[PDB]
Amino acid sequence: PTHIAIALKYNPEKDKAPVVVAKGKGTIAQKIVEIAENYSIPVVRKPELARALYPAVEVGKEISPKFYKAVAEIIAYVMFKKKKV
Amino acid sequence: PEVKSRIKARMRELAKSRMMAEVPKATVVITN
Repeated sequence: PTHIAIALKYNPEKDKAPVVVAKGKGTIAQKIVEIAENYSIPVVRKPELARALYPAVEVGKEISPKFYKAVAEIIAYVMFKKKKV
Repeated sequence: PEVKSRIKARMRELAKSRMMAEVPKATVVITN
């Protein structure tokens, strides 16, 4: 199958926005997923977004203000789910 | 050219090891 992934680091006090720490196609993508699952880092399937996000940004640099809309929605879902346990 | 491209390849490769090592620091991954 086709494979893509975008890894993001975000602290609430230090980062104004999410830093792209990795982006990946094919076996690179799969590697990021695997290490992450390995670290119990959440993984979200959002294809129109992952697609739209890939060419847009680069490794080590905080996402565009434009993306704040869909990314923040995701960080939100991720964290709502993790609250109960 | 054989060498310039071998240098390029290797820089590509090195950039990738850095990147995959920085993944343990992620908080979220978006996937297709």
